[PDB]
Amino acid sequence: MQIFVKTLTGKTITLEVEPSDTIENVKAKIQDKEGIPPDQQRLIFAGKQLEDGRTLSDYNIQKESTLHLVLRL
Amino acid sequence: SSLIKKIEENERKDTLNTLQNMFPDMDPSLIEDVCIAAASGPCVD
Amino acid sequence: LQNMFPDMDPSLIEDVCIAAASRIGPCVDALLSLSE
Repeated sequence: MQIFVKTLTGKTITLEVEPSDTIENVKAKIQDKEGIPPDQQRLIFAGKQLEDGRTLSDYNIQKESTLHLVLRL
Repeated sequence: SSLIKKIEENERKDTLNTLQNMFPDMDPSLIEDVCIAAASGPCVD
Repeated sequence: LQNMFPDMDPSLIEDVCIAAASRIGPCVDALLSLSE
């Protein structure tokens, strides 16, 4: 399914994922298209910071949900 | 000074919109007081 | 910043600035804290 990630400039990218994919997996893909190492990525969804070892289903992330990327500064 | 205020006021508006989207269930007025008290060289970081 | 990292993706630089010069990072740290 597709999900969206709002980048640093507010731009949206798409990711093809499975509900069982981990945040780690998602961060890996984001590194591929944005040039930001996983360790420097912080993802926020529905008022929560997402953790590397949990899955999209764990956060009720569904098809076409939008996650927010924040640079770990 | 009623110009520098407008500039400082314009950038904050942007951040406020983002924050509200990240934290949909939170009170917008609360986010505003938080943003105003919130921090900022760094770009080089 | 370009003269500091002349080989870096010009689009990756701009991206990092509009985050520090907004400090959206600390604002997020502050909002997340309210539920701890």
